[PDB]
Amino acid sequence: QWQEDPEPEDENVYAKNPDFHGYDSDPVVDVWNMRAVFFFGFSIVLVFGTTFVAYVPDYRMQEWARREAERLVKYREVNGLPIMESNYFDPSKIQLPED
Amino acid sequence: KFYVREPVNAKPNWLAVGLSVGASVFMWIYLIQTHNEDVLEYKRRNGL
Amino acid sequence: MMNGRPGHEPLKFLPDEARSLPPPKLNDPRLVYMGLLGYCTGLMDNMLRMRPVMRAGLHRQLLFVTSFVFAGYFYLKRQNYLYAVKDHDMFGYIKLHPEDFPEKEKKTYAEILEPFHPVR
Amino acid sequence: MNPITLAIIYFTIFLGPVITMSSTNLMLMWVGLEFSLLAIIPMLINKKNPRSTEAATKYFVTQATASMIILLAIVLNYKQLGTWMFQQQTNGLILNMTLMALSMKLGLAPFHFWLPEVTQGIPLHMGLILLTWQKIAPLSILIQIYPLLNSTIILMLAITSIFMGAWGGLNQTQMRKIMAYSSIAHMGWMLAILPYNPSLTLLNLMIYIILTAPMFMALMLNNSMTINSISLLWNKTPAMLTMISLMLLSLGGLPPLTGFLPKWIIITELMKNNCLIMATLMAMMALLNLFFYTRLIYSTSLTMFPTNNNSKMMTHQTKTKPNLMFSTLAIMSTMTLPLAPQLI
Amino acid sequence: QLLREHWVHILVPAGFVFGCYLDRKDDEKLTAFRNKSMLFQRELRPNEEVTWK
Amino acid sequence: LRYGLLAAILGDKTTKKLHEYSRVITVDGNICSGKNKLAKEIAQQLGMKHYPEAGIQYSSTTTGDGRPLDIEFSGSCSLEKFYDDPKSNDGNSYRLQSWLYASRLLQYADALEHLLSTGQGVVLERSIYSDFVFLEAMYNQGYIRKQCVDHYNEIKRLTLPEYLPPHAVIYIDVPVPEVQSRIQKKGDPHEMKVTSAYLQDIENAYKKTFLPKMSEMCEVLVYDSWEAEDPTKVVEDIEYLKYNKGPWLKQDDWTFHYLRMLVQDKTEVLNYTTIPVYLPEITIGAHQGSRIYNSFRELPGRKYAPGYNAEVGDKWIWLK
Amino acid sequence: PFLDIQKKLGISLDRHFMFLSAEQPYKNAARCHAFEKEWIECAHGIGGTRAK
Amino acid sequence: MLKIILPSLMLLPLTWLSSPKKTWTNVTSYSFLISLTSLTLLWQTDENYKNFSNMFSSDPLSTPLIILTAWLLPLMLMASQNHLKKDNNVLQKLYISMLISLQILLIMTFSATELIMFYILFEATLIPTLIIITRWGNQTERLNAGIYFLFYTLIGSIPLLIALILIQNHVGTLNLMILSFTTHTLDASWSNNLLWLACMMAFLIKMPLYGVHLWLPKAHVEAPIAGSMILAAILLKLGSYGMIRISIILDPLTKYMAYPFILLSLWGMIMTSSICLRQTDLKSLIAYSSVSHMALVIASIMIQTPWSFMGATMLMIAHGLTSSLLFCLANSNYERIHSRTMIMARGLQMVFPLMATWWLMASLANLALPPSINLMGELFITMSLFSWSNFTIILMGINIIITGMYSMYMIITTQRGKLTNHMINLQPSHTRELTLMALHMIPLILLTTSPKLITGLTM
Amino acid sequence: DGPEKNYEKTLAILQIESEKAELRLKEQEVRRLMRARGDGPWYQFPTPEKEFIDHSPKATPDN
Ligand SMILES: Nc1ncnc2c1ncn2[C@@H]1O[C@H](COP(=O)(O)OP(=O)(O)OP(=O)(O)O)[C@@H](O)[C@H]1O
Repeated sequence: QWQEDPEPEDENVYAKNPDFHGYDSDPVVDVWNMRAVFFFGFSIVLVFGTTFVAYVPDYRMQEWARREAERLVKYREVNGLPIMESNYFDPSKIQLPED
Repeated sequence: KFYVREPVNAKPNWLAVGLSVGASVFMWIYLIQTHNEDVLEYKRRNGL
Repeated sequence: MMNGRPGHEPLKFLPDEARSLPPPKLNDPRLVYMGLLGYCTGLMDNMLRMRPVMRAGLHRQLLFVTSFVFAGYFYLKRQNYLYAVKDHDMFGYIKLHPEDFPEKEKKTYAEILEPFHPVR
Repeated sequence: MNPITLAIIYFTIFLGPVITMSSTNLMLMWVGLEFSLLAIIPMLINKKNPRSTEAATKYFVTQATASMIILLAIVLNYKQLGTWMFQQQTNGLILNMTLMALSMKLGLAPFHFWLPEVTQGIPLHMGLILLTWQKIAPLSILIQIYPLLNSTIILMLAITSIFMGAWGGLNQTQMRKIMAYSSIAHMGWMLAILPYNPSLTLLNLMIYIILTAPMFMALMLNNSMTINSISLLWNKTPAMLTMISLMLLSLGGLPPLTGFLPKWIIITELMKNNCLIMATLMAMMALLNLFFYTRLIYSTSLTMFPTNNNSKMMTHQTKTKPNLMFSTLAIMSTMTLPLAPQLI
Repeated sequence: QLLREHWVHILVPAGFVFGCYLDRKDDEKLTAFRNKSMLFQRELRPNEEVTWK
Repeated sequence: LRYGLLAAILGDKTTKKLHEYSRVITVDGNICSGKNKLAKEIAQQLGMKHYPEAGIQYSSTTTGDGRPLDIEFSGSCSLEKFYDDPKSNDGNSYRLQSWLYASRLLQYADALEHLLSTGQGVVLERSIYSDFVFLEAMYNQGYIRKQCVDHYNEIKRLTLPEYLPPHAVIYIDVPVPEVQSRIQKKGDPHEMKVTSAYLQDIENAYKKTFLPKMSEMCEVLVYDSWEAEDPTKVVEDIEYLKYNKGPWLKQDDWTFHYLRMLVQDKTEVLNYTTIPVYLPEITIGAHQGSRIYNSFRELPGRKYAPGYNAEVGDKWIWLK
Repeated sequence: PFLDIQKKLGISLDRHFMFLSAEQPYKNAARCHAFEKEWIECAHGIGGTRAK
Repeated sequence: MLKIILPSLMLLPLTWLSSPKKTWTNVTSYSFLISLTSLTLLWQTDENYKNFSNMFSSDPLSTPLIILTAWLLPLMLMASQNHLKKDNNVLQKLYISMLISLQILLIMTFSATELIMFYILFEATLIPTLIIITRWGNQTERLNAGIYFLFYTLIGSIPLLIALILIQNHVGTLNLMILSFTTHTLDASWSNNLLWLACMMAFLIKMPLYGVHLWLPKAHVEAPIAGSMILAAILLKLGSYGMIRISIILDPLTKYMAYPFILLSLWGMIMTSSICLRQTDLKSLIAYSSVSHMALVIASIMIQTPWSFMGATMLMIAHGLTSSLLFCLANSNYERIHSRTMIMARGLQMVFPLMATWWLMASLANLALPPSINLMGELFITMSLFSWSNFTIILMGINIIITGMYSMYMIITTQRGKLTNHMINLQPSHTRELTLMALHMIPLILLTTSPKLITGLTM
Repeated sequence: DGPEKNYEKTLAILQIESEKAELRLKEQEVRRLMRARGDGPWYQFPTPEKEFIDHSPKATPDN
């Protein structure tokens, strides 16, 4: 045979430090890693990011679009205009060819 | 611990230290003065 | 191709015309990148020779940084000069040969009829 | 070798190409090539074994014929025009014979059969010089006459070099032959573009040298000449695997490393002249050039092989061999792509 | 000032500050069309010198 | 200034250093024959230095603090386990044999580094030219599989011709019962349980192979016990040797130079021993090898090059 | 050339016997001296593609 | 963006200069903070997109991928913490450096303006992945897996370089804003159909198509975990992003050069989900599910409608989260049994009654649960395909059926049943690997609460 | 800051890259013309030196 070490058998953790969390062997490091994870991941990211994202105004110009739509249907139907004509541009400034 | 075979790099080579440091200093000095001279000549040729 | 350019000096790193170009800043991102390359060079030198890292050869590391920056300054100056020369000769040729580079006059999207390609 | 002899021989090696550059007469050009020839053989044959004798004989006998063919081209030009310079309005046969002989000198396919043999027959140094410094004057000839070469065999030879270098390095367990087939492929990339902005040929040359020299040093540090010998490097000197990996992945051109710049910009200037499908073939066989580098770097850096009992003595003792230029050349390769506009 | 095993906490904040400075430098570099776009093009207010910096 | 071509040109040549007793001299013999007691007095009388027999731990002693290391760093081998279990499946035998060949090889290299550097002579004992004896003994018994013999002889083929042989060899002979009783009166439970055919095959190997092929290049001085005692007579024989008939005569300053350079670098010395010939008795696997290498670089004095260890007490580390 | 070290220093190691109309040892004209001189004096300032 | 990728670079010295005992913690916390500061670029109060320089931009297609890439890093980093805990500290730190390099390069990809920047970065991503798969995989097939995963990509990507180079020589800029406003209709010749193929069959390999997917199971099955997270979460989406960017310069050829690929995607989606119905290996089951999902994204991008691009973005992000979650859930058992065979351990929910809820939610994400950004994507691309052709729902429905089947079968034959009483090594749980699943699922719930963000260029 | 910043910065970037495109194509056509005909500074391939001709009186008149 070729002189390798054998397989180290199945470790159990909770024998040593039964308050093990999943991070390290030192009981202090596990605590100050889980506190770090929980705090920095939940309490600031998943909270303040939700707040920031919820209090972003007019995301992609949505509320503005509704307000403009409202005033424009108002104007168009007050002044008897055809609401939302069937051609974006006017032929006043479009040149087609012949034949 | 205290080596049975005394190495080469036990004590420094203070010569190489001084040469390296003086060379770096001379490099930076020539660089800053050359930079000032080039800026001034750029402004002198291209006017202002 | 620019070797046969008239007045081209043979083996002249920085002709006197290049002194009319503006120099670099000395804070350029590429010169600090070269300093970073020198620092990593010293670090790798120490790693290869079974030495401490960020602790051992501070005179060597400083020398690496300075050599890299002090070379990159002049090499970048030369390259700036060469690209300046490129633009210079290109402008001169278009100005001498306008019949080949005519004053084109383009149209608007009202007069041209680009074809429609539905998705459907 | 005593010092007087080394001085003489290395001066001659340095002066061959230097005469070749700073000479307008093609005949002094030939003289420089012959100094490079003559002075190399002593150090090829220094260890005095049958492998070295065979390598030196093959080198000599292949390079002498190429030299005679170049001299024929030169003498035919002198008869035609009464000058010692390949002008325009020379004969394409003269120019093509010159190209053929120069390809035999470099080591390009289908004139490649001698380079891996010779390289295996000689130490790691004398492979470095043979693959880096001897390539510089023969390339200088072509660079000085680039608007006179036929753009057809220049590309067929490049394509053959690409294909054959890739396929040969696919199956070489010996490293001294891997380096040779890499040389063949990179000279192919050079020669393909040489009629098209020969500045890029010198770019690829400098990149190739800067990659190969530290690789040869890596092989020198433990006299590694085989995949199984370079695999015993996670024990002997394991601080080198990072640089070896990045250098191999630069050689087989991958983007974030500067060894992709020459292929990329070559493809650019070749697509600027409607040389499209040739560049496609070249770019698609560079992948096979990359495959055996990947196999190698598996074997040495990612899947650590079995070692021996006697390799612990190497761990007891200490080393001095890294010349402090391995670091600079390995880091200026593999990390200089963002400075590529200053390289071009 | 003993046993600074905690100075490394300045590297990432330093990176953030430096990145914000560089973005500031870039939008200083691109101060063209600053009030020349056909959409806004406002005349400067009585105490105004630049419109968005 | 590390030695090199520059030093040789400046004038640190070698032939200026040799005076008369600038001699590689090896004393050989069987397991207990009086080698150290004789070599020590030769070195005292003539002005050489004694280089004791290279065991499992010569690299450790000539490296670092110069202590013994745990047996998994200084090999994986035990001599006791060879005497009490010579036909193991665990290949302790050839592992030990090859480790000891490498240790004798480094020993000879250190010796030649000292000789050519200083001109001072060197007394060895049982050098790399006499290590095959124990291999042949093991292989005549069933203590080795033949592939290990090919491995050993290949490494020998690669390593031996690069070095110069000794000037003289001093093989002191003892019959097998005499050495066996001497072992009995030595005080070792493990050497006591060794056979007589092993010793007789050592003796046969010596007398048949090692003596004539070295008489083709060296001055042999075969003595016996009654002659091996009183080293002064052996010394007085060494003093009047005509050191002809060898390759030392055809050596220039530059041959000495390149030998001195090959010998100044122990990695080039031991490279051809670390070859990847994959015998199960010599291979140690990646997991175990990595564990050993890490645990070795986590020792005092190791983890960095010699001068660059502040945990020991080195200094000016930020300025080397 | 590749490295114009001669033009750098003004020397002429080889660039003065490049053709026939070039300093024969005693002033003996080579044949086609006039023709080569005239060709060369036409092809000066110009380079290559236009001189051809 | 610079304020996002400079701190990401500073995370590397933070690794190398910290203590061995205070390196996972610092880098994890600071990675969470990078993720936090990667929300400034969701401040889009307007229709015009966010250009910070000639280099960097950020559209509503870039930003979710950016945020997800910055957000995965802490999760990869904590999942990678049980294995390679007994590894030497330098080896740990090398793993960390590779993951951070992935983060940086992928952000640079999704933020890039030019296509060549995107190319060199899309290919630089190969080196960390290959190193992770090969040096830290547990089995011996990792080498062939790395070779496959590298060379499929390179084979596809060399033509991409050639086509980009052509486009530069033809137009001059290769920037995406200018190629948008200056795109000439194509003459519909073979010389342009080859261009279409060269531009597309690098991304289609990476997504992947069903004709070419053999790299993805071999890699997912053999990468340790974090490689699997990335390879399921954003490396596949790195092809969809590229298709959505590059298709604008290929009209009208996409109307007829897309039939083979839509068709391959649809039929091979059915084939892959049928494979998932019958597969001994759990880590392969997740992978074939990823193929069966990304095929819809292929077809959707080929159709090039607003609904379709939209649903593609939704499915991209949703699939990334839930697939990373499922790979974590399988790794949670693999760290104990050390077997990928699923029918080995089949009677959990006794010992792990809380992880068995994360399992359930991960599967319900996988199958079409309506209040979820998975079903929104799947439904909208189904509607796009029905508009395209009414006869595609016949295939999408078969997929829906099989996709309920294999997911519920996974849950049942892994959790439900009788406990394998011969497994004393089923340790209770890790707070770490519970927080993992929580951090994978809480985003899904939030994004379901507000999918206005998770749409793309078209909404 | 506001929308004007983004809008006008985009306009700046657009003029920059448009000008770059213009100049790249211009450089292509320039190199094409200079190489097809040596009217320009580039691609002026070397000719024999003029100053190394001997103009002195020879040994024969009809030199
Ligand atoms: N190459 C080898 N192979 C196997 N065993 C060896 C080898 N070399 C030495 N040994 C063992 O090491 C021991 C060394 O004893 P050695 O012959 O050196 O005695 P000594 O120390 O010289 O003094 P004395 O000869 O008086 O005992 C012996 O028992 C021998 O078997």
